[PDB]
Amino acid sequence: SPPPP
Amino acid sequence: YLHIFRGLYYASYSSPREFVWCLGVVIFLLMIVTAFIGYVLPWGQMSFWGATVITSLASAIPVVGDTIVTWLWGGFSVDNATLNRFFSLHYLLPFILVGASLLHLAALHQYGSNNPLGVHSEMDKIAFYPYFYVKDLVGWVAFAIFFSIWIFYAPNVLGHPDNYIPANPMSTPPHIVPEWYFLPIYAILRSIPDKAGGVAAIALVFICLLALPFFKSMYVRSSSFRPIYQGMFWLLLADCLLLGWIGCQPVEAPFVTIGQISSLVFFLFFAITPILGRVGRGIPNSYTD
Amino acid sequence: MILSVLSSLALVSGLMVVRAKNPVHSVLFFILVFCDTSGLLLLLGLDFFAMIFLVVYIGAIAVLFLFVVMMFHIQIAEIHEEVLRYLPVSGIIGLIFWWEMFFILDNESIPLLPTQRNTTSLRYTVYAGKVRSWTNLETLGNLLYTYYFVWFLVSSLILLVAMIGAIVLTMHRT
Amino acid sequence: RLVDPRKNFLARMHMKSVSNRLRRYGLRYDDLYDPLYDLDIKEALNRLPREIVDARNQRLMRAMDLSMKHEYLPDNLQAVQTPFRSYLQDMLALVKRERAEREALGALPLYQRTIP
Amino acid sequence: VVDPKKYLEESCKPKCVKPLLEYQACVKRIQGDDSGHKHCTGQYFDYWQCIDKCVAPKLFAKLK
Amino acid sequence: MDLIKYFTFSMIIFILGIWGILLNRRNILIMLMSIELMLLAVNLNFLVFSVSLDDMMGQVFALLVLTVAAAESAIGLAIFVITFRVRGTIAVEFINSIQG
Amino acid sequence: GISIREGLHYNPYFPGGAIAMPKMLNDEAVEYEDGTPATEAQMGKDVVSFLSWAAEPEMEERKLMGFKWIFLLSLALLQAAYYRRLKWSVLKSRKLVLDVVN
Amino acid sequence: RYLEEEDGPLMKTIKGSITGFGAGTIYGTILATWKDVPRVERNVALPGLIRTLKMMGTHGLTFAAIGGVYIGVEQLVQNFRSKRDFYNGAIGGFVAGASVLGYRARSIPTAIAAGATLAVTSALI
Amino acid sequence: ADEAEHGLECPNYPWPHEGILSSYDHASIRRGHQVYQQVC
Amino acid sequence: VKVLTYFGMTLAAFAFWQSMDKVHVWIALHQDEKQERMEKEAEVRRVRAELLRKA
Amino acid sequence: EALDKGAIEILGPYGISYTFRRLAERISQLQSGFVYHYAFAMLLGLTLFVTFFCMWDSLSSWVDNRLSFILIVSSFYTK
Ligand SMILES: CCCCCCCCCCCCCCCCCC(=O)OC[C@H](COP(=O)([O-])OCC(O)COP(=O)([O-])OC[C@@H](COC(=O)CCCCCCCCCCCCCCCCC)OC(=O)CCCCCCCCCCCCCCCCC)OC(=O)CCCCCCCCCCCCCCCCC
Ligand SMILES: CCCCCCCCCCCCCCCCCC(=O)OC[C@H](COP(=O)([O-])OCC(O)COP(=O)([O-])OC[C@@H](COC(=O)CCCCCCCCCCCCCCCCC)OC(=O)CCCCCCCCCCCCCCCCC)OC(=O)CCCCCCCCCCCCCCCCC
Ligand SMILES: CCCCCCCCCCCCCCCCCC(=O)O[C@@H](COC(=O)CCCCCCCCCCCCCCC)COP(=O)(O)OC[C@H](O)CO
Ligand SMILES: CCCCCCCCCCCCCCCCCC(=O)O[C@@H](COC(=O)CCCCCCCCCCCCCCC)COP(=O)(O)OC[C@H](O)CO
Ligand SMILES: CCCCCCCCCCCCCCCCCC(=O)O[C@@H](COC(=O)CCCCCCCCCCCCCCC)COP(=O)(O)OC[C@H](O)CO
Ligand code: HEM
Ligand code: HEM
Ligand SMILES: COC1=C(OC)C(=O)C(C/C=C(\C)CC/C=C(/C)CC/C=C(\C)CC/C=C(\C)CCC=C(C)C)=C(C)C1=O
Ligand SMILES: COC1=C(OC)C(=O)C(C/C=C(\C)CC/C=C(\C)CC/C=C(/C)CC/C=C(\C)CCC=C(C)C)=C(C)C1=O
Repeated sequence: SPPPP
Repeated sequence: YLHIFRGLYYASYSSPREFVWCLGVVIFLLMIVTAFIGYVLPWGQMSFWGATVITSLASAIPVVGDTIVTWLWGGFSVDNATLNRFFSLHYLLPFILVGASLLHLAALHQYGSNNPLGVHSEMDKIAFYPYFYVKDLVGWVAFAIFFSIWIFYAPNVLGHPDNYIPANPMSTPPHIVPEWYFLPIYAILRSIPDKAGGVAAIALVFICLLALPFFKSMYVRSSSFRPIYQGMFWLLLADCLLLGWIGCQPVEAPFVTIGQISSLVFFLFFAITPILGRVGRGIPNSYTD
Repeated sequence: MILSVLSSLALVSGLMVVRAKNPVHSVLFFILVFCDTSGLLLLLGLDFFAMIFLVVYIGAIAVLFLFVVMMFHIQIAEIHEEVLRYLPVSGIIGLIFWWEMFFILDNESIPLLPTQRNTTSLRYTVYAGKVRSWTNLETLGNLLYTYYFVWFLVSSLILLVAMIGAIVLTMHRT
Repeated sequence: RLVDPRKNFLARMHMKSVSNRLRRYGLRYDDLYDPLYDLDIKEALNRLPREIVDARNQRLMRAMDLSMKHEYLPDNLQAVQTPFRSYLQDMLALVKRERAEREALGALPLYQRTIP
Repeated sequence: VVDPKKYLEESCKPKCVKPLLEYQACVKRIQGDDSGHKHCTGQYFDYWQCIDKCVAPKLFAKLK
Repeated sequence: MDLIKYFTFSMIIFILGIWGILLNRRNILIMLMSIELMLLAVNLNFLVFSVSLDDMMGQVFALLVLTVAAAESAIGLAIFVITFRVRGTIAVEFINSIQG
Repeated sequence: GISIREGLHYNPYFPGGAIAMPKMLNDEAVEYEDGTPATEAQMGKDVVSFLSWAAEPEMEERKLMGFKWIFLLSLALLQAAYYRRLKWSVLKSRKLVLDVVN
Repeated sequence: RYLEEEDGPLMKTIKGSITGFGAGTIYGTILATWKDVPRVERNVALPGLIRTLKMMGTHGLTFAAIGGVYIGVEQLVQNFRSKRDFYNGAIGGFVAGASVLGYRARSIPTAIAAGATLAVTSALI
Repeated sequence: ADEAEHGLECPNYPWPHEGILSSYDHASIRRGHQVYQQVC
Repeated sequence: VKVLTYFGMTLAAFAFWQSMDKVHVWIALHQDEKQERMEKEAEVRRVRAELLRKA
Repeated sequence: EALDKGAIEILGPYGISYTFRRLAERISQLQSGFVYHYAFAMLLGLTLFVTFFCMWDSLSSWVDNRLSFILIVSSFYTK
């Protein structure tokens, strides 16, 4: 999953 | 042509390389004139009749068109004066082409080359020699094989047998066409059922080519990230190939309608690209992460 | 038009035979198909065959099927399957059969196009055959037992085989 | 709105196509914005923090390396990419608003493009 | 002796029966004048295009 | 148009039987029912032809074919019954042990 | 239904079908020094061979040159590909480590 | 014995690609219907249809490739070489078999087998 | 008119000088030259 | 099925049979052209057979 | 080693035995034990019969016999 902003 | 279509696919005409594209357009005009007057020199049937029509093009101007035609001829018809002046021009124009190409290259090195991603490239640049030297050498040898195939085994396939007949000012051949590389312009010319309209469409082709870099566009260059423009690119390529094929056909049904529609599509490319840029300016605000 | 109605009823009822999830329902639709067939037979003037299709197909054969299927108490899990993935294979096989086999008579039996003229007046009547008309029943009975009696008796042998087989395969005497 | 992917399925397919293309290279959509295209982009880039610009330049170098090698990012690095995570559009809009304000009051522009 | 091209042209006819029959039908249909404008050039051309195509691969083998 | 309409009726019945074979891979009772549908369609074909041709042979054979259909259904349902009795189920996975 | 005016001869190959040339390749119109039977087809083929040589007398030299130099240039193309890839391998096989993730 | 045609090598190749897509679609339909459905797909209809259509398309694609490349190479051999025999067409059979069936099979061993087989068939023709 | 204007198309003949390694047939050239000087 | 579903299927089938009627009319109307095509092809085949038998 | 026990064995008894074993293996699997497969085969054979032996009139315009038998064999090399 992409890292949180 | 392959060069111009690389430039169209990667949007190499866009800022800051507008001057590069404009110099290229000037170069294309010089190439066309040079090749045409060169084709007149053998003085075959094709040469004489093509020279007749191209010098006649100036008659589209209402008041001074005839005087320009007769000044270009050096007389009341295409004759020895036309051939002799066309020879001098043919020796001269190649040197102007060399100078224009040098200016083209200098304009391109102002900012450097565009790339297939269309992005800023300052972080990953390498020296021309030897890497792109050896890559261009691969290209040079492949081109040599291609050219040699044409020279040694099919030397006359890209030409018409009519030019092996000496010029006869009395009889126009039943089929009268320029070289293949002029055929799309031929088709655009003949798609207009009007002298002045045809000449104006020929001029409008180069007007659109020159105005292309100055359209307010989106900030994305490469077709690799522009699906709609990419598709429009592959439609324009098909349309240009169709215009070339149509130019080789006699002026009769169904080819008049097909030529008209193809010319319209060709101009629609240049009409639609600015709309695409204006609309796509809003993409980063509408496609949120 | 009437044949369009009966054929539409037969088409829908047959699809229900082959597509109903419950087999008892399939047997009942089968019975509707035989009723429609009997209607067609009445249109052909074959009233004996029209009645016999009711007596034998519905009255005896379908009753046998219903007795057997009802006592089986089939659960749908044992016979369920999705048929969406058969649409293509049925499409080719059906089409090929459709294109060949609904139109096989067209070249041999070309239809008479109905015109805007009364052709009914060109019907020629022979009264000689109308003095003593035969029913379908007596026309069939004139032939079954004398000129084609061997086939009749072989059919009897077939029925005897059915009786023997039914006993030998299923009988469990208390 | 016809550009909104939440309403137009054509816009949704467009966005998905662009996102897949960007993900293959590890690039963000804002990475496609070049400081040589417009002087306003150059100004906005200069106003951003060093860390943002450093990450942009690193992503550009990685993408150029992949492009040179004819290879895409491994699928595991593709799973963690954020193609439309924005860092530039707000700054660029602010820069454009400031330039419009300067022009509306008759002031000289703060920067100009050189004539090529 | 006898020219091989004509002999081959006659021997290639069974491969060109359909254009030949169509040309014959056209000739029959225009045996009436109608101001001398009817003709059978297209059918003639179809028949001879088939005959020439049949003859060409085999002519040069009999020539020296 | 009468004869083409009578023939296509029987023809749709025959095609329906074929489709019932094709669509019922887990349901062999319906497969038997589809076979009866085909037999009914053939019987109808004989009767229609008898009228069209003004000939009695189609009618004699139709009656005999009805006898065959009856015997066929009787024996087939007996075999179904004994298969079910042996297995306790009619599912097709319990009648696939002979193979190769 | 096609008529030809006097002084012209029908020939479907000629555009328009009416040519001012009369038929000249009549059987045995020439005599051959090698005893080749001079049928119309034979003389047609021979005269076309002569005309084709006349139009392109350099053809044999051209084809020999073409075969030789296309073969040599193909070898050169293989060498050029090897050269380019040798010079570029240090770049194409390089391992690049950067801080950035997304 | 063979004078019922109008020919045209480009038409030959195009029509061969179409017959091959005809025959591959039917073949994929038959293959898809013969097989069972996965146990996790017994209660759902759509994915079975999707898989059947995918098999149809894949087999149409590969059979069109064979049916086009075969005639294309066959005609491109009897045009440049300008001869008619079973040798032209055996080369086409070999290249079609090798190329397509080894792209699908992902095995050089199998390509040379498929090309060999396809030649003996065209040769027996 | 329509088709006669362009004429009938010529077939393709297997000329001995056709092929990437095919020469002229020089005896045929000599025979053709005698045909030329005697008829053409 | 629902009773209304059966009725609607029956209506669709009725439409199908009327369409089939139109198809049969079309096929009947084209008997003459098919005969003409058969005759022209028979003439072509007979001419080819007679010509090839000449040799 | 390269010939007698090598190439001649592979394009001979060793290879032949291998292939005919794999093919007998595949043909045996078609006798799947499912009555539905056997009915489907009969339907397919009936459809083939009608298609090839009566509906091959117009076909010949698009179709050739060469391609017919090629695609047949080519089917063996699937999956
Ligand atoms: C102007 C007047 C206005 C006032 C009058 C209005 C009157 C009202 C309208 C009439 C009724 C229409 C509405 C029907 C009921 C809808 C309401 C409802 O609740 O339905 C629930 C229903 C749920 O199903 P269910 O009844 O509860 O049963 C559940 C279980 O299945 C039960 O289990 P089961 O075991 O009993 O059954 C197993 C299986 C049974 O399996 C099946 O039945 C198969 C389903 C697919 C049927 C395929 C076509 C069959 C019809 C034959 C057509 C010709 C075939 C030719 C093929 C051979 C050729 C080779 O179940 C199913 O699969 C159910 C599927 C039902 C879908 C039916 C779709 C029919 C096809 C329609 C095609 C339309 C094309 C039009 C043109 C046609 C070409 C001419 O869902 C639906 O809404 C579908 C029905 C609606 C469509 C069907 C009616 C179509 C009629 C179209 C109008 C006529 C047009 C032509 C006019 C011609 C004029 C000249
Ligand atoms: C000039 C003529 C004028 C005619 C005027 C009349 C026109 C009537 C138009 C009606 C259409 C509009 C309907 C509007 C909606 C009505 C409201 C409503 O539906 O509520 C009703 C409501 C059920 O409605 P629903 O909500 O749709 O529920 C349906 C299922 O529950 C759903 O549950 P499921 O999904 O699980 O389905 C299971 C299945 C149940 O399983 C089944 O198998 C259904 C039964 C089918 C076979 C049963 C008969 C075979 C069994 C042997 C019976 C004895 C045979 C010998 C005696 C009879 C032979 C003459 O249910 C069905 O499939 C029902 C489908 C019905 C198909 C059979 C009826 C059509 C027969 C052909 C009629 C021909 C004329 C009409 C067409 C004209 C041309 C267009 O309750 C009732 O129907 C009352 C029950 C009384 C019905 C009596 C009908 C006659 C029964 C005795 C005769 C049996 C043979 C049939 C005639 C044979 C002729 C030779
Ligand atoms: C991709 C590699 C690098 C780039 C090279 C490009 C090569 C791809 C092909 C490009 C298109 C080639 C030109 C397309 C049209 C040519 C065909 C044509 O116009 O017809 C001519 C015919 O075209 C040819 O003959 C093709 C010749 C190709 C050269 C093949 C000879 C090879 C010699 C060396 C062998 C190389 C082996 C390399 C091994 C490593 C004329 O025919 P003719 O009947 O009038 O004359 C008969 C005589 O044979 C021709 O002179
Ligand atoms: C010479 C001029 C021609 C004139 C043409 C007349 C007017 C038509 C102008 C439109 C151009 C026609 C071609 C446009 C379609 C191109 C094909 C396409 O874009 O489809 C993409 C699919 O996604 C889409 O783009 C569909 C979007 C539909 C349009 C929605 C409009 C809203 C977006 C507006 C943005 C405007 C600016 C966009 C800049 C790109 C491709 O997906 P993919 O390549 O990423 O991967 C899928 C494929 O299977 C594998 O390659
Ligand atoms: C009918 C004539 C046939 C021969 C024609 C001449 C030769 C043509 C070229 C060769 C064709 C066959 C190519 C075979 C390639 C090798 C395939 C292979 O993998 O070999 C296996 C053995 O199979 C063969 O070699 C095939 C033998 C074919 C011999 C002939 C076939 C049967 C012929 C007779 C029946 C048909 C008669 C028709 C008559 C017209 C080895 O098994 P493995 O599992 O150990 O392989 C592992 C692999 O190496 C990777 O590790
Ligand atoms: C005699 C004709 C020409 C010559 C010798 C020439 C030369 C060059 C060279 C050497 C380059 C850099 C390397 C490359 O990109 O390939 C270049 C780039 C370029 N040329 Fe030309 N050119 C010519 C014609 C044209 C024409 C006709 C056009 C357009 C109408 C054009 C537009 C461009 C553009 C836009 C670039 C930038 C490419 C990029 O950065 O991606 N040129 N040219
Ligand atoms: C074997 C001997 C000859 C050969 C090979 C030959 C060749 C040719 C060729 C190639 C043409 C060009 C046709 C065209 O324009 O398409 C031609 C035309 C012509 N030939 Fe000859 N020629 C021969 C003998 C003759 C002779 C003997 C005469 C006169 C007696 C003649 C008179 C003409 C004329 C008048 C034309 C032009 C006809 C027209 O344009 O309508 N030729 N010939
Ligand atoms: C059947 O018809 C046709 C042809 O025929 C076969 C053709 O070929 C072409 C091909 C021509 C094209 C595409 C355009 C040619 C364009 C130009 C601009 C050439 C015109 C220039 C000429 C004649 C020489 C320029 C003269 C100069 C500069 C005078 C010098 C004076 C001073 C230095 C003071 C077309 C369109 C055509 O439709
Ligand atoms: C090992 O991988 C796999 C395959 O590979 C073999 C498969 O495809 C199949 C099985 C699928 C197939 C082959 C369905 C096709 C069946 C047909 C054609 C039914 C016909 C009956 C039989 C037994 C074949 C005999 C038919 C012949 C010889 C043609 C008719 C006869 C004449 C020439 C007149 C499966 C499951 C599979 O997993």
